[PDB]
Amino acid sequence: MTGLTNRTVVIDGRGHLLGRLASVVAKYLLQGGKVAVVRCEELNLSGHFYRNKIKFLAYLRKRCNVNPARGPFHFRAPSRIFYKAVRGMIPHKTKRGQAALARLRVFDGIPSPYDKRRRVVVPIAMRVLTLRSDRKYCQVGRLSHEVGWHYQDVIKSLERKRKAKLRVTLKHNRELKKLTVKARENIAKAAEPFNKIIKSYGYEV
Amino acid sequence: GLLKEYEVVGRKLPSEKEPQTPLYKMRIFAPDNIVAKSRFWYFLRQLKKFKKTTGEIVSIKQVYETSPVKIKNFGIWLRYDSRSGTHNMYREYRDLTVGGAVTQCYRDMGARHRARAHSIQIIKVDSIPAAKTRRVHVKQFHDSKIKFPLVQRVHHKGNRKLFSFRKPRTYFQ
Amino acid sequence: MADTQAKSTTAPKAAKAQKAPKAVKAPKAEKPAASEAKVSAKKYKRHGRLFAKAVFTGYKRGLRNQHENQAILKIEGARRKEHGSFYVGKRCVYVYKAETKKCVPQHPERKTRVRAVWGKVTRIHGNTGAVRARFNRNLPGHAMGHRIRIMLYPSRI
Amino acid sequence: MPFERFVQTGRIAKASAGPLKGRLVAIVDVIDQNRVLVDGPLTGVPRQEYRLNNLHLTKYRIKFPYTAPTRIVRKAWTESDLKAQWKVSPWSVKAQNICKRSSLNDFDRFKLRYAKRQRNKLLTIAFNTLKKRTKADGTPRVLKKDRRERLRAEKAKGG
Amino acid sequence: LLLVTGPFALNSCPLRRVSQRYVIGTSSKVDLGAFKVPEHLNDAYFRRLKAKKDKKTGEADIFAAKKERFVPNEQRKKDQKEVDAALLKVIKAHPEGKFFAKYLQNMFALHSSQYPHRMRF
RNA sequence: UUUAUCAUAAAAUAUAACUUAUAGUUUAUGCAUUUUAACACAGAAUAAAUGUUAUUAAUUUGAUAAAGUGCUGAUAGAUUUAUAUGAUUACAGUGCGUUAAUUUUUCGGAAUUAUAUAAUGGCAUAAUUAUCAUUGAUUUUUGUGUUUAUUAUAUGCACUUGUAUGAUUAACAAUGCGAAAGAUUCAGGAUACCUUCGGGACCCGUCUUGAAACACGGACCAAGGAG
RNA sequence: AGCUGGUUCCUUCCGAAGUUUCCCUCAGGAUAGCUGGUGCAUUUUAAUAAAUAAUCUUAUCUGGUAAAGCGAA
RNA sequence: AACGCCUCUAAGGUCGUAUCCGUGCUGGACUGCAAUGAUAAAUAAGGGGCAAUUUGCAUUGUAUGGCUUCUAAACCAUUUAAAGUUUAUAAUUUACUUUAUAAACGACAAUGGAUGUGAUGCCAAUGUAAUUUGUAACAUAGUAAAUUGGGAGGAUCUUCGAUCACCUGAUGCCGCGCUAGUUACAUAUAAAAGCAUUAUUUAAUACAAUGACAAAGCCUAGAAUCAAUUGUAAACGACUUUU
Repeated sequence: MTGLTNRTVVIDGRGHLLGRLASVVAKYLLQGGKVAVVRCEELNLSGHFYRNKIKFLAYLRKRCNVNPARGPFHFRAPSRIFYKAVRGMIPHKTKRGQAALARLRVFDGIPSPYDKRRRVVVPIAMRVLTLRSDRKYCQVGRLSHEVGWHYQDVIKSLERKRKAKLRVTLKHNRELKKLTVKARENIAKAAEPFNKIIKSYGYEV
Repeated sequence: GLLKEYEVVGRKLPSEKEPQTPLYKMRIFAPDNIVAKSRFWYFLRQLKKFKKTTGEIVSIKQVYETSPVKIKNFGIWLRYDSRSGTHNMYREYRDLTVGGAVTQCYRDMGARHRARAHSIQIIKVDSIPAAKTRRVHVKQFHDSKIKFPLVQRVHHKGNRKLFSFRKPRTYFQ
Repeated sequence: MADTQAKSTTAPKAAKAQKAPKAVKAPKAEKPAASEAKVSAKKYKRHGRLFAKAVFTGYKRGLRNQHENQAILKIEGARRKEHGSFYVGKRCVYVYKAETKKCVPQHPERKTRVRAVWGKVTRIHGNTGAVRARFNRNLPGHAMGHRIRIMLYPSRI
Repeated sequence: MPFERFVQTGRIAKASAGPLKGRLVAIVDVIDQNRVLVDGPLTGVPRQEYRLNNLHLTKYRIKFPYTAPTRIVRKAWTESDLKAQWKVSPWSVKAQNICKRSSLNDFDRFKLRYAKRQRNKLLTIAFNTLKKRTKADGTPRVLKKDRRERLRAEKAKGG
Repeated sequence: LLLVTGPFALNSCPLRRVSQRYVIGTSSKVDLGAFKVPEHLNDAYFRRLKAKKDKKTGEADIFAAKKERFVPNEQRKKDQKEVDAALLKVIKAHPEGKFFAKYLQNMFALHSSQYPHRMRF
């Protein structure tokens, strides 16, 4: 909320490339922009489904033999995979970096109060713009389930439930928006306090 | 890499007893007046001995593209050096510029063959009039009635907002 | 075209208001005959006016030489080197919070639970409109992603 | 082919990058994939080739004699009344608007915001009986239905 | 340095002097021909009558608080009111909003998402 | 190259009679209409569309070089013991008392023109000397004539918060405050040490090519203790 | 004891060598070379060059490597 | 398809390992997190609790010169680079879904801050402010303050799931506010000495949280651990049982 600019930027993880998004977000956290990233299952990473699957499998091979519980956390969730990507790009070994990680929140499948919130696009992160035509790409949530993410099934139901609440709110919003524009338009010409400011603005709104 | 075309002439030293060593010239593609001379000796050496500083430069002069708005097809004939493997090319480039053709050449040669700017030798320049363009890619441009689709676009990043709330929006209709 | 640039460059100075010279159009647009001499830019972000919303998010450093006597300051509205050049000269302040008073009468009397560190802006750091700043104290770097504040005093015309 | 934009002869292009910037131009000849010969004599950009990465292509297509030197382009452009269509063009009026969104010396800015609150009252004040939702009501009255007829007709009333 | 008046009666700014550097000089011009001009207001005029260190005279072992900023003086009021009146006549010609007449009152907005750099003030 | 214009080839891009089709539709498997990045340099013709020769345009266009021509912003610095035993001198402005004429403001004033001397460039002429080649140019030197412009000298004395005087920071101003002892307030500080942030810091002594070494002595401290 | 270990305050300025030769020498010396210090004599290389030192160039010598040769020894 | 063709491959697409990864199996994030219970101390006392509170007063953040701010409504649902955002007429649907006709922002410039998209702000304030403006008219557009009951609904690490809504009906009457436009009447702030006003650089106020001295306004009356005890447990703590 209260920020240098907005302390909460809800970012749509849909059609963002994973490292492109992670790097721009890392900058924003260091700048104090405190961002929340939602729908990390809709997050994409370039390189075929299969190519990603094998890349991600290579780390679980990495295992601290003596006590593997000291050893590398192979974070299943797409939200936590996003989180690992950002965390590596930040100096997380410093106390400054701890502050910056705390500024970051990462959710798969947009919950709580974030759904009546607008998911902002970061256009550098956009896969469709940056990625070349006819290049096969992976979706992170597909990759996640292969490496053992339990909750692929779970989020898909929770997302559908959310989409449905998000549908009814949209429908009423569009109905309301019609009736707001007519209520300006009909009073506008009928004296002049709307003719004065709109046409002295006269730009293109 | 700045592709400027230069006329360089060089005689081979000057004795009063010994008349008027013969005057050779070349067109040289160089960003540089010095690179114009530098290449000039190297190519001059290939026919006619003439080491600088038993070598006389003469005059270094830049030549004047005749038609830079002019819409012409050039064939350039080219020699390159590969690692085990020096070979010859003919390629044809559609450019404003004989300068622009060569600059697009060093880039293209660089790319495909791994084409060293030092490993490339120019050869010859002619402007192709008229259906002597072997050039399958080139001859597509010559075609009556040349209308062509704009394929795709290019998304300035983002915006004048780093924050683009108006979503690009790959659509465009 | 070097001549044409010279003729084109007379025109915006003419418009400013004055010294009274050249007109040779330039658009500000209806114009009777001009979409000619170009649509701005632009390159933004905001505040602006007590305070450019500014970020102390760094010190001017070598790769690993901290060099804090000058700081990098990102002015929000300045994308470009041109825009940040507007801010070259301006006085800066970082106002920040303290548990404990300190300072009694000279000007106002500040209850110094609110502390201010005063600085000036200098030259243009950024390819992307970050600016250098010197401060009289220098900012502790606990200020990082903290909002620092740049008043538009000293503005030249 | 629905029709995406053609790099065609005369499909026009408003070239962003240049000393041209924001001038409307017409494609003379198709050079190479990277470039097009472009001439906009009524927007007063002189004849040049320019890269298709510097210019992005318009909707507007006018039957053009493709290979035309400046004089015949200038003759074909005012025959098209191309400039006039380009002023109607509401997205170019929107492009002329960002040349006005520039400054509007701050005096003019609080015109908007003082007086926006004139309209901002009147919205909430017009609001609340269609069908949709429900919609209602049979108050509970003597001020509330006389406030609903205080849209409508507007005699006699309250309360 | 500059002589500045709001006009006083509108935007609460006195016959007040301020640095050339404090100021962004906006394109908006009020016809300055009607004025009595600060030929009459000189360095000395607003120079303070007086920060004595105390009760006029001469060494009376004094007391905490004279009037370093504040009475105010009648001569200074009269000077404002005449100048401001002529300001108001010229200033009323221009339409309401941020800063000439009822235009004057409002307190400036480069509103969030607005730009001190491309404001060609 | 390009504008503007002329001739020729020539319309090889487009325009242009007309010939044909799909198809919405229409008429009755086919037609007629029209639309079609679906037809045909298809006829004469047109825009010279491109090429070539000619002429050009505020002569373009590119490049490079040059004028303190005029000018703005920002940054850091500003030893100033200038008599410890060393300089303060130089110039400029302004006033003074030569005149006239024209012009501008139109008040106060200001400029340019009207002298002698010296130098310099530009014109013409002549000689030398070197040089590219002699059609004609360029060079170094010298003299002479003509006219013109430019610059310096003939511009002294008084006064001057004027410019510099070779590290020229101060006009001007505000504020704190030395307020007897007492003692407020302001500024400034990696003292010890605490805190908060960044960055850097591997264990010394030593032999050794190289020591943080998985090389060796040294737990820690005091005092004796060796060119 | 030619070996190992250690050798006790600081700052300023300059600043090495692991090479030569001989040695029962080869874990070391002497010796020459490199190093500093102390100065001395003269500065046209000095106090308010027509004398050089040593690097280019030039002019004048040398050489059996690279390359070449084997229908040259 | 490339290569008229043809072909497991270029694009797209199917099955497929004792593999891999889950299910499962094992430690259980020491305090990562959820749910729920009792929530004391007992009265000559008071203690805690709702305290989110409410008062003197205090602390701290916000905005910091009203405010020179701010925003948990909010541009889809996607294969995706001809991929595509829509409107309307004719049909169609639960679905900006599906079909035909006509257009349209033809990844242009536009657009990317704001349509502040339930049309925010910085407005209210007719003097907009480190005072608040107060008080008169006209005509147009036109505003609303309160309470209770009933029926159904919502909650993914979230600032009170014995909580907050919506709708529908009923009750009456404080008339508490009125706003914008134009226009009347009056005035404190504002004259912050200062001609250099930024410099040591403010706070009346506004909003949000926290506090608690004595006092004030509501509610409620636990257990844990040790001793002693079990053996299902064990080197000792601990575990499991106990009165």
